[PDB]
Amino acid sequence: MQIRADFDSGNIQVIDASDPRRIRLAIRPDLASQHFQWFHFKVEGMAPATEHCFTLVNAGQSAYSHAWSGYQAVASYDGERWFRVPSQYDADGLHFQLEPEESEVRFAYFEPYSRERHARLVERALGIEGVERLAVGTSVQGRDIELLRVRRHPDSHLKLWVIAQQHPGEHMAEWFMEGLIERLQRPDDTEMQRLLEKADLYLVPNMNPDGAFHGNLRTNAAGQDLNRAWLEPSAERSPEVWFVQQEMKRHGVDLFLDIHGDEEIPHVFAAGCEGNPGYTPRLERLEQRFREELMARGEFQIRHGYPRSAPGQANLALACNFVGQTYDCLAFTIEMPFKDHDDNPEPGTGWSGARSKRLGQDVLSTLAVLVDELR
Ligand SMILES: [Zn+2]
Repeated sequence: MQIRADFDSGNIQVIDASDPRRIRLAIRPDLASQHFQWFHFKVEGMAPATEHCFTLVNAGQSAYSHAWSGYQAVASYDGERWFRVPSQYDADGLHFQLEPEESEVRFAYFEPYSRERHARLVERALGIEGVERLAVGTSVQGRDIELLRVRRHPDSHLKLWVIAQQHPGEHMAEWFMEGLIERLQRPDDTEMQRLLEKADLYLVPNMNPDGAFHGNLRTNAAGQDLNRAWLEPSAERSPEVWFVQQEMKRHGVDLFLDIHGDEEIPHVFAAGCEGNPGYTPRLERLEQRFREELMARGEFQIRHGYPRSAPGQANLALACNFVGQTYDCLAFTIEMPFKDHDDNPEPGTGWSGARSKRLGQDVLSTLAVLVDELR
């Protein structure tokens, strides 16, 4: 048996794989930061009719170690069909078991979104009516940060922004973007016709290509948490954010959605700008409308989430808060679970790429309903 992670988004350190009943592995810290939680590795040469038992020995020292409870690892024999495996968490770490039907299998913290798939997503987007690559930024390591614009009418007046995966380990984020973009291929989509008559979409499928490729969880190549870099961005340390901010200054913003994934909470939720000094009655109302409409259409709830910010106590270094206040627009962080969306249990897969894609499509329906109220 051999274990490796020498591929896009791979992350693992092999401790000892000599005994199938006691496979010991360790998660690797981010390129330039102590954070870690995301893991992705491949196993080959496994013996048939043999139970294999894995342990991520340093799970207890991960960035969000409390989030391991209730979490089931994801696996795949072909890289296309992903399924959850029996998992437990204790002082020795995260454990999971599988009696593989095949000699090779891969495991990951979430269904991975490769940079190769990303290129295909962009390729597909550019083949869609009204879609153009408006601008392209460059990451610390030279990778592209495409900003796509969906514009089908020269007289639209609203700019709706959606960016994803600032935190590289939250792969559900780009899956959400794939679903959103793929919906644009539909003929006779009445809701989208209405939306695009009044608005243009500004999309960034992946905000941290370096981190994703390298299997990071939280930071870009330089070790910066991009979602804490908005108040003081740097063309050198956080070029990904510097880029988006420059483009926002050029075009304007009337709506902002920052797509993320949360390790702990087993529910899809959205966090707003209630702590912003600029949190006006207008924005408070729009936040209610957004949640009300999305809850009626997609896998989304309003009971569970992050503790709200006291009036005026928001951290303006976070994208949602920064963009919302700078542009006086409706702004949310959309958070999808690494576990399952417990309101609609599907244990075999837990939250998945497919469900992330669907949420992207349901969010589009929600935007179509609110477009007349954004300004
Ligand atoms: Zn995040």
